[PDB]
Amino acid sequence: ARGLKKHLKRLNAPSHWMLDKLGGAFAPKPSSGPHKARECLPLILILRNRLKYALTYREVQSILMQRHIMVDGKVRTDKTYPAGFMDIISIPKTGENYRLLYDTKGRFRLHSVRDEDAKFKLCKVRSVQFGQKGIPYLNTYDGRTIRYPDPLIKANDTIKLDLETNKIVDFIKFDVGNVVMVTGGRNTGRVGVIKNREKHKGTFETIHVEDAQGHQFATRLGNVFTIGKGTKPWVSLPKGKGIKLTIIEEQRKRDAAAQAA
Amino acid sequence: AVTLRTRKFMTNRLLSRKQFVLEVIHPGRANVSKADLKERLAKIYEVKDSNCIFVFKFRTHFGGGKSTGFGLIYDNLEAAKKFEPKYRLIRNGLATKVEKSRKQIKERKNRTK
Amino acid sequence: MKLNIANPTTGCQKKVEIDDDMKLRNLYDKRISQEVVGDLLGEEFEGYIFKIMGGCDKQGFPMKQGVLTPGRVRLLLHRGTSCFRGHGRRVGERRRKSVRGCIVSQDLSVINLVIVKKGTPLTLQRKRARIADKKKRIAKKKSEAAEYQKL
RNA sequence: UGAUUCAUGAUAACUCGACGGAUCGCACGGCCUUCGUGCCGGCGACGCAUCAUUCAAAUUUCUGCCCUAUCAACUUUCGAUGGUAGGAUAGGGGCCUACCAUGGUGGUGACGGGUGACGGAGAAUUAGGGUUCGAUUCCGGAGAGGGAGCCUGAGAAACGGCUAC
RNA sequence: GAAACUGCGAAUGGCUCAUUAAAUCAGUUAUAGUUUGUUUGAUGGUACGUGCUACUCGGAUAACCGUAGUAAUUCUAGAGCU
Ligand SMILES: [Mg+2]
Ligand SMILES: [Mg+2]
Ligand SMILES: [Mg+2]
Ligand SMILES: [Mg+2]
Ligand SMILES: [Mg+2]
Ligand SMILES: [Mg+2]
Ligand SMILES: [Mg+2]
Ligand SMILES: [Mg+2]
Ligand SMILES: [Mg+2]
Ligand SMILES: [Mg+2]
Repeated sequence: ARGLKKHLKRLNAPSHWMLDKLGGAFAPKPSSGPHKARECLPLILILRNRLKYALTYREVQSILMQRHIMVDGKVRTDKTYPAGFMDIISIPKTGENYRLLYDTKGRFRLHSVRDEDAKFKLCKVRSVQFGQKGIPYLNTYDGRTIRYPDPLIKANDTIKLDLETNKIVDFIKFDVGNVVMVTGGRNTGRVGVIKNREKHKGTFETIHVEDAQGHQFATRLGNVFTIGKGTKPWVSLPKGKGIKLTIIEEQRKRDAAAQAA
Repeated sequence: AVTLRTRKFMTNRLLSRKQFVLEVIHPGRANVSKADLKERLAKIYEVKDSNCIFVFKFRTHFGGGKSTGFGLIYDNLEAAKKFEPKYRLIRNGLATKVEKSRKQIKERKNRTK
Repeated sequence: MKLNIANPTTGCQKKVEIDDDMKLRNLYDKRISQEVVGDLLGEEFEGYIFKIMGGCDKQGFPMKQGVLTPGRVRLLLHRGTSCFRGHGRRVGERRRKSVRGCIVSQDLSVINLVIVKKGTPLTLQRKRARIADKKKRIAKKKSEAAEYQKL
């Protein structure tokens, strides 16, 4: 190709969008933004698909041009805007607030939060280093660059960021013994506790994690995102508290729930 | 005797209306016309104006005596004019239509000045 | 063979005809923008000094300055200049066009010549807004560099 | 950082510096110093430069491809393999130039030839193992009658752009 | 508000499978070997003043108006404005 591609064909769209294969030839093609477009959830799907607030393409545009939807504290009128993990979507007109979090099956879910727990987010640091005139600054994994961080915050750690003041308010030091929610691979959605980290010089670091219900698993460093200090997490969990289960467990769940109805 | 029975029904303040699935039952009838559906719906939802009501995508289930479709109740005439497509308003009688002819629709206008 | 006459100093223009040999000896073998004495064009032109610049020929090809040959050259010339004014033509586009040379000769049809000689509050608010932001940028600096300085 | 003369800072100079807002919308609304659109001051639009991010590309490592030996040597002066210094490029690199060395591939099939050969995801038949197919809607590549050269632009060697044959 | 200048886009999409057999391509790497309009976050002094808190405002072109050429074309020349 002689340049950038602007269409996303529906069969090539991410599998966790759950777009149906006969519903057209194209998919929304998330615009560039603070998330990598293969791990984001555009606003078209948040409004039209999940929340069923709109029935068509153009209805979503009619919603956005009216400045209702607010993403992480600012009003975003772009229709394919790449909202992502741990963002907040707010509709003040309905006074309703959602944190984007994973479910155990690896798909984004809009977990309702309160207005208290919507003025802040958590963000993992990509790196820390100096800038022009010796000023230190840190990178997040969603584009944000903060200058003059606490000189302790190192790479791969977590920070709490108030949306009002837009500065840090606390942080978690990435290390063994903290709760972490996996954001990639087959284990995405599963929360757990860091039990082991094994280094490998020249390759990816691997993390070994143990769920609260005992199930043990592992991932690589880039796919782990600490939530809280100690066993208690700092943010709300969705319908399942990040606990993966076998297919037989949910078969039992359906049939056992089929006797009360 | 026809009945009306709406489901999956939710009021949104973003587009200032309420959406629902109509599941009219008409034992003995062929099907319910959308105008009569409009009228009947007005007197369960008391709309003061039977022009903000829209119905579409009706199926008439195999075997008869049952029809489903989608229903929109607005709260203004203004909201229905901004939040509804033109052809739907034309169907409800709030607008008028035009046509096209594609040669010289732009082609020879390109080339004079 | 024909000549469009105009004067900007008043704003007039009209075209006239000549087919006399000796009437056009000092018309030929001379270039665009070259001053020509009106004495040869006739007795009706003394005091007038004519400035010849432009005027196409048969087939409607103009002249270009700098092609010193009464020929029909083929130049690859950029869009927007004289003799090529292509519209709907993709900035960066060039054409090889046919044009006649600068030196007036017999092969030309019509000459164009002229007559050298006849015989607020808003802006101020915007400016002070920009200034009031330039100041608070360094206000923010001295605030934010120092909160980190004492640590 | 697995790893850097790293990030980054100081210093001495340099450049005929791409740059560092002469722009546009509604809203009004505190208060006099000439009480003078008066001192202000907001919410936005567009635009300049740097870093990071995102959208990507370009090069790139390892392993893997059908038939043919009635195709056993092939490449190398003229770049073939490597070295040094350059030039060019967005950048690595014989990419190209100068000089120097004599290498490099090959019965584990090089080089050549055929392909009615774009590659893959896949398709048909399938006890198992297999055999054959894959122009075609998804991914990657390539082309726009055949070659070649370009301008514009962040991005094209573009063809519903240009120039030449 | 038409037209017109300015900006942007037209390098995506669509079609085809000719050339191409370590080539493309697939899984897997690398950039400490680079470019990246745009999105998003952060950021921005000194232009000369002998650095002692800023120092003035250009001409010219379309749309228009008008005289033409050529058999001809979003082929084209000259003049008056802004
Ligand atoms: Mg294409
Ligand atoms: Mg898009
Ligand atoms: Mg060398
Ligand atoms: Mg070199
Ligand atoms: Mg072929
Ligand atoms: Mg074929
Ligand atoms: Mg294709
Ligand atoms: Mg091409
Ligand atoms: Mg053909
Ligand atoms: Mg071409």
